[PDB]
Amino acid sequence: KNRKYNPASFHRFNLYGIPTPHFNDGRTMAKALHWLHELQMERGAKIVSK
Amino acid sequence: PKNQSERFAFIAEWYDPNASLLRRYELLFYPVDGSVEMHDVKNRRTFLKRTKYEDLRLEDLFIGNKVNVFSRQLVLIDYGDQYTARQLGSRKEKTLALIKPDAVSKAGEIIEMINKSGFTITKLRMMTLTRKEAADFHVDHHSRPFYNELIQFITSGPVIAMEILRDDAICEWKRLLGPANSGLSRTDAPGSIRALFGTDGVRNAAHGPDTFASAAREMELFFPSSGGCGPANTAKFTNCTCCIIKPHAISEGMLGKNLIAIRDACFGMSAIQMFNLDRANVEEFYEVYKGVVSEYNDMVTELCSGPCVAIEIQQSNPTKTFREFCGPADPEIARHLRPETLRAIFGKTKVQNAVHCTDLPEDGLLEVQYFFKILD
Amino acid sequence: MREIVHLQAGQCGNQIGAKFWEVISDEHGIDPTGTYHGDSDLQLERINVYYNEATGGKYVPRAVLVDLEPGTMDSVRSGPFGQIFRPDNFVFGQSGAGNNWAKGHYTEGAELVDSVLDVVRKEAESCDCLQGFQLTHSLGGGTGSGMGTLLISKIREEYPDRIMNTFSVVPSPKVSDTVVEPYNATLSVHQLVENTDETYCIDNEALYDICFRTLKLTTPTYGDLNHLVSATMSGVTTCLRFPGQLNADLRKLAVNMVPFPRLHFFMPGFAPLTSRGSQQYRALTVPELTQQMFDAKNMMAACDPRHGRYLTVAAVFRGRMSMKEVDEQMLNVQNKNSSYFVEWIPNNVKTAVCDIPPRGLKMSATFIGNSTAIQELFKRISEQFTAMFRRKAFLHWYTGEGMDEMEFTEAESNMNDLVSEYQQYQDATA
Amino acid sequence: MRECISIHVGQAGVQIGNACWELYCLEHGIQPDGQMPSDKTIGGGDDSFNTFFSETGAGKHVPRAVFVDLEPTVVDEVRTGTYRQLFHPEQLITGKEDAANNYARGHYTIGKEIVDLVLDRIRKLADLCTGLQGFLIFHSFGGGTGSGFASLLMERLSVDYGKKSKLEFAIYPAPQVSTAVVEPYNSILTTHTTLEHSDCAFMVDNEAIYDICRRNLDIERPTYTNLNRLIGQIVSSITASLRFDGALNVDLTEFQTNLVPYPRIHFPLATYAPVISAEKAYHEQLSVAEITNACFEPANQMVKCDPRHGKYMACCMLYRGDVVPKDVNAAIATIKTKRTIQFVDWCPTGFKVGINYQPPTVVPGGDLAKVQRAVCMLSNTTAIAEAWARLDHKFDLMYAKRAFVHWYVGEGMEEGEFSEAREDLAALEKDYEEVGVDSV
Amino acid sequence: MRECISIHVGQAGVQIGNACWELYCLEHGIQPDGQMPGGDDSFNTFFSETGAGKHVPRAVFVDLEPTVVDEVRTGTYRQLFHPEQLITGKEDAANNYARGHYTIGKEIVDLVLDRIRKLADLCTGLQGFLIFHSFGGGTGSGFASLLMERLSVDYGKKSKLEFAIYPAPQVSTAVVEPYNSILTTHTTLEHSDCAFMVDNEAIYDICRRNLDIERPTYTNLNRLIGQIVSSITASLRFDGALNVDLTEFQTNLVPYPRIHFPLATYAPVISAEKAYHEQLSVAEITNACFEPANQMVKCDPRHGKYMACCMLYRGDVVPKDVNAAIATIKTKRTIQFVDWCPTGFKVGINYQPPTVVPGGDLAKVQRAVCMLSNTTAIAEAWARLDHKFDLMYAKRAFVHWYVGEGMEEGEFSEAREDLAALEKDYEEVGVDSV
Ligand SMILES: Nc1nc2c(ncn2[C@@H]2O[C@H](COP(=O)(O)OP(=O)(O)OP(=O)(O)O)[C@@H](O)[C@H]2O)c(=O)[nH]1
Ligand SMILES: Nc1nc2c(ncn2[C@@H]2O[C@H](COP(=O)(O)OP(=O)(O)OP(=O)(O)O)[C@@H](O)[C@H]2O)c(=O)[nH]1
Ligand SMILES: Nc1nc2c(ncn2[C@@H]2O[C@H](COP(=O)(O)OP(=O)(O)O)[C@@H](O)[C@H]2O)c(=O)[nH]1
Ligand SMILES: [Mg+2]
Ligand SMILES: [Mg+2]
Repeated sequence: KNRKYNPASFHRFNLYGIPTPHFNDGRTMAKALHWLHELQMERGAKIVSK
Repeated sequence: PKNQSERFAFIAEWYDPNASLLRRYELLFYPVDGSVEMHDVKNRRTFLKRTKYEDLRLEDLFIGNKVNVFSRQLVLIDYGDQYTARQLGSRKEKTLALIKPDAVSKAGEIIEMINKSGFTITKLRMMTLTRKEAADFHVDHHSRPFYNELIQFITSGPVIAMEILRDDAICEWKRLLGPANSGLSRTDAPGSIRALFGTDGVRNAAHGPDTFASAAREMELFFPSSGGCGPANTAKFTNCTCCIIKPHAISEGMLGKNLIAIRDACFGMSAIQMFNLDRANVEEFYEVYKGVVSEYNDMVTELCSGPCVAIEIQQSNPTKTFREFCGPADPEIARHLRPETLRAIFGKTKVQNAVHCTDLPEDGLLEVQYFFKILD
Repeated sequence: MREIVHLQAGQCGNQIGAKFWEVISDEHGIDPTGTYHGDSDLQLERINVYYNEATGGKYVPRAVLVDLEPGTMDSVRSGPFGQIFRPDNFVFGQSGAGNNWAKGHYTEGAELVDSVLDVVRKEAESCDCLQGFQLTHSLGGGTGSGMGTLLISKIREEYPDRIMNTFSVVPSPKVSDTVVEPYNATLSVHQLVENTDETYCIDNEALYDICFRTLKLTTPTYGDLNHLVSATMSGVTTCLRFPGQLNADLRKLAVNMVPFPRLHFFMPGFAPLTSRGSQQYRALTVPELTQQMFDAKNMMAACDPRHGRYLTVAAVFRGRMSMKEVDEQMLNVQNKNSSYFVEWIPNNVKTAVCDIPPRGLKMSATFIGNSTAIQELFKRISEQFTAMFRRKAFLHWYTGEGMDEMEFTEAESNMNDLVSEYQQYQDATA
Repeated sequence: MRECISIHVGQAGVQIGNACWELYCLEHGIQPDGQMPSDKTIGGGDDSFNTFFSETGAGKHVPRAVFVDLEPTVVDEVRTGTYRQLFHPEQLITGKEDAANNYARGHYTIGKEIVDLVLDRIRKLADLCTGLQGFLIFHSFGGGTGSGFASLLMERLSVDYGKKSKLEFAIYPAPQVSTAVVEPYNSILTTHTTLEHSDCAFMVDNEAIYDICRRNLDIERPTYTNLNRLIGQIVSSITASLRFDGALNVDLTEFQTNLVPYPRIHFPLATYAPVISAEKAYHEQLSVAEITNACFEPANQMVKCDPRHGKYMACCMLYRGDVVPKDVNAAIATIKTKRTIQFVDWCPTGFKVGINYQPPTVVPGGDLAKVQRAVCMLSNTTAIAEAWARLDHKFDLMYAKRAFVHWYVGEGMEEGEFSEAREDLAALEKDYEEVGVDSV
Repeated sequence: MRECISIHVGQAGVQIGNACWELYCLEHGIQPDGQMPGGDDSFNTFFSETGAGKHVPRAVFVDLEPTVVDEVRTGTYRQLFHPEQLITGKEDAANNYARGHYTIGKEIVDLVLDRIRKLADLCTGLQGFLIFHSFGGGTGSGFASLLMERLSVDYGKKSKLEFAIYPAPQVSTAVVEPYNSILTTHTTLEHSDCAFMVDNEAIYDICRRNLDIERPTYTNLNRLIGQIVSSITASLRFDGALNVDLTEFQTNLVPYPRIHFPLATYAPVISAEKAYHEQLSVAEITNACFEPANQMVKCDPRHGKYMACCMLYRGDVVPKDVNAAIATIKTKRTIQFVDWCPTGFKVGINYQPPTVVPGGDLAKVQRAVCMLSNTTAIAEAWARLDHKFDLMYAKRAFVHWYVGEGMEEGEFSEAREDLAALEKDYEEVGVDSV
């Protein structure tokens, strides 16, 4: 059936589903095992009160 | 993925030092997700998966580029297919950008104006052309009048030489120049190089190539593909220190801005040239930094990751310490205490400081020599 | 002196082993190309445990990847650090076992074992003195769970004195992906208990919980399990490649982990697992470390230790500390948790401390323990294995391969033999 | 390296092959000529096409398929079709005269003329391939060619290659609708063939396809092309693990050992999800748990049966596309935590999970929308017994009067084999009854 | 998180759903396509987001005659709803509870149950099933009754709020309707947690007297119904100082299991011409809440005693003026509470003011209020209904349709006995122990 939906939104080739960006290899949990305080010091030094 | 959509390919070359043979490989790029692939050519296997490589971008996809792919310095030598040639690189072209000696002080402004108009600099060096080299440029002008005047002006200062790559570069670079007569250029439009800083037609800022056939003549005159560098470097190895504009600052288009911030600081700019050195040359230069700093290889990686510009800073002004003008090594402490330092004005992450400068005063001449005598 | 070869069998063993060679090579600063690209001197001293020197300073992994399906090789050859490997260590066949233990153990495995054994013989001879062997496989496959046990069976006869260690992946009843998974397991465990110095049981489902709750990743993949075990894999060997305030090696643990030769199954642990949010509120100290080892939301096994009393406990710590509290919290955790430790063994805990931290982190630790909790993981296996076997279900491939009915009855007897004396070791008086 | 050869028999096989090889050429990027696109001959280190095509000297790739029939028309339309140059003219094998719905005709008189030619051609293709995995034989139980010639071809193929695996896709006569009345006789007689000389059979009835495409795809007036696209999608989902890479690669031997409990029980049921048009996938978000539930809805089965009346002995999941093993484990736990789905006492673990990276493609002018994730389901359950029960009933109501027996007798087949095949099918039914019996 | 599914039954249900969903999309900002151009995921209680970012409602329109649902399919929100949410049956019950409960419903029972199954699977932690029907219509009686019967065992604990149009005491658009109303009451007795009996006639009187509209239509009443359900669910939809979920007001409105029949009231219902020169405040709107001329059920609460009160302010309201209002209301002899509830009040606070649809009737007013009053003044309407049913049933008129359908005849007497016992129970509540 032709439901006659909006011409500028519906089509057949556009992908209709929930993008779950997930990355199969070791990157995400590599950066997770990378503790952030070492990340901050690699970014640069930090400073606190006298 | 689905092995579909845009999947352009180039022909890679890698010098394997252990095997001591040049190996050619199939380089693959997927612009839809920015992912990379690579397969073996002769062995008929797969060299590298479809993994994304954010270090490799669409801006790096051109012939004669030194990209870094999984720590492999790759030079792309050929379009891997027909369809890569038609879409990626049909009309991108390379044209010379000489700046005549009058506007060499305005270079940091002009290079900024070059970057804003989308041009990408690939070759960069200041030169002192001989009279015979100058006559070789003006061969088309030998019959035409004012030949001696045109020769006499051009071999009277340290001529700037650039090569700019962009789509329709020859037409755009000539369009950015404006009319050759500088007085006419202001009446036409001040938004040109020859109008903002130009004075007369003889002393216009630039005289870029006109046609493809004319371009190919002059490009080999300045930047020889044969390796026989004609005009010698303008490097006076006297009371000098060297400054390396790191590749991360190059890509973000701060090259002209850093040059501006040096010239107004009353520092002499005797010598500036671009060197696309590899990792082995990086290790030799940073050999002193090996071990003292806890991030030697990260410091190594950045220099060879992209194109860098080395500048010989002449020592001048009543206050000469360019070492402090760069300031503290970490930009954050530079931002916190001494914001007037370049590593705070142009600061970034700790590694991505604005420039590298000599630390020990004695090492100034040695680092100048390594970058402008042997590598040059 | 102390050299380890890294045998690699099956698809499960390959990805874990491949991602492992990734993990250490940053800890030693070795490039995909394979040259030395580290900074410190210590970062390049003891590469000889895992790497073999080559001409010009090239370093090669000491591993033999084995699979019946050549496709997993192509998945391995072409990764990030894919080409670092030896072009002749890949020994592979044309047909897979299809998760069928007998085909890997008997039918197709008998032809590929010889080509693998020569390669390991060459690498065994290449180093002057081997400390031990290292091999990763799942117990629910047919290649690693199958032929791999045959590989271990032969190699003990060849080299009896060295150490054999394996990171066996154990199937979980709650999430199971093979209809004949317990059949392969009950045939494999009998191969193990006869021939292994030590074994760590790793369950995917425990990693599924750890990823979901401790780290709180929205969409974990199969790289989460491989990276977490690989970091654990590197932790147990850091005191070898690297000097510490208190030294240890595999045999130091091996003498002290195994009170009787039959009990060699262990549960792995890793202390600094914290979600990205949790990093904001945490002052890096050793008291929360021992807290994070001993809470069993950290075990990578699917057996709660509150059900089964702890026999022997070991925690190797990575990083530079002092130890007056790591002996105190040692003593602290033992005294007040009296009921969960065996009584005929006081001072149940053994420690190692290595001065060098991991990359990307200040403090780290790896926990291994022998406990009665593992007996829950075997008696659950008999609960489904007996269900299939009482009807002779899914039997006709194993029978059609040429073996009898007795081999299954012998495996369950030894499986029941293990847990019964294990149950005896739970119920004994000092 | 993996290669599987297609042996399509009869009109059903030929049309199925048309759809399937269209899908494969679209999947890999091959034009109807049989080349690479010239301007983008990228290709590279992946020879995923190798399992279905083979290179030649001219840089052209030929499918490893034989289309064999005894009536010229069905293959002549292919020889005049758009894929005329895709195939080798000797690969397309035709007979002068067909069997005309006669098992004895396709098995004893007309087939024997071209037996040797078909055997020589499959021998040549097997010689071209290096490491062979299996045969995919496509036919129907209705047509005389598709029953008898397939029967004898496989009878000789077993002794030719005893060990190579043999997957059998075939079309069952529907319970109520039918295009034949003599067909239950042929369907009874091929039971011995598909029982003794196979490793896995995938019977499909048209009527369930009718129901599904009018239920979800909203095609009130579909056709054999619409069936064939779906069936080819099933085949692509099965073979995509062999074709491309995956996180959990599963081969034909793997799903074989995880679907068949006993040597006489090799009849799993196929299921696909999501089969939906683009209008409907617009408003529904599709995810792994819900598509898994769609795999277990009894009204989404390719077979006119109720699996709730029976018990599952085995289930094989083939997830494909952007899928995550964590929601896979959540979905399988959710499915196990139900009472309506029963499992026999001797499979407390009853699943074989395969995971694949690339999502399926769609053909222009088809019925299926393009979605990022899809799943195929292969369920060995005991609810299929009632289909052969009704077939035995129908055969018996013929056989009490010996209707249409004179055709087979004049063709030259000894009458008692009808009764013998009935006894064999009855014994198969009793074996399924023993399977359903649980020792509580 | 929080979520409610809408299960509109019959023509009354589908029209109420039309108005309510129009008001919902205008409330949250949904374009008619479904795409977004206090609280972040405030739509998540009624919407399940797609991968593209579109938002789909959580409702299933069910009907036994496609002509109506068909106007929705031909409506602008054809881009909003999804077609298998819109379920239709070939032949209607034709004001026959018999047909709607035994003969025609069983064809679509399984389909609608499966659709609720899939929608509840989209739901993660479910809060409510809100259902709508009428006590006159055959389908809206029988199909709703059997649907609720199944839903009782398919969701044992889940709150199932019931909204129903009752036959008005004077104006009756049907003659067979008392039989269906008598029969349906067994389901709303044994299978509901709370029911919202409302007659059209009082709504007509209120909109005439206050909104100055001399010629209303179903849209006019339906907008007020949508406003009432919006006020009920806004505490769940957005943050408030004192949020009120469904479980709280069920806990605090039902004294005994047999007693779950509140009365709805909403204030102010005022046109802009009448609303410019009226300053509004909490005391005034609270006083308007208890005037018997603004009650949407044709009964006087002054003839009974309140057992429970559920105040729901909305807009610019402050707890101290709430306490002042509650003081003035408790200091009044006309309003009577039962002797066993000296404290009888629930106050909900909500930040955002009620929205106004263009082309509506209510003026954009900075503050509004809803009332759920549980009083014993509601048995009298059922007394009139039982009198009408008795003067029907003494003759056995129209019985033949139901009998030829095939229901047993004594169920009429059984339901009448149930209603009599219900009214006697309410008399027991009305009795005071003084
Ligand atoms: N799914 C599907 N089934 C088909 C198709 N064409 C024919 N069939 C089935 O095949 C049966 C008859 O066999 P055919 O393939 O048409 O012809 P045949 O196999 O050559 O047998 P003969 O006609 O006797 O020579 C019918 O009962 C159909 O159910 C098709 O295109 N798709
Ligand atoms: N307030 C209000 N009442 C309505 C509306 N639509 C229908 N009704 C009431 O519903 C009763 C009849 O039921 P309908 O909604 O017309 O249809 P039904 O409930 O499905 O019953 P059938 O007509 O037999 O199918 C009438 O007495 C009306 O008072 C509406 O839009 N607003
Ligand atoms: N931890 C981990 N387990 C894996 C990985 N890949 C596969 N597996 C497990 O291995 C099992 C399948 O093993 P299989 O390939 O049949 O083993 P093989 O027969 O030895 O090749 C699955 O149940 C997975 O849980 C991985 O990368 N990491
Ligand atoms: Mg035919
Ligand atoms: Mg109606």
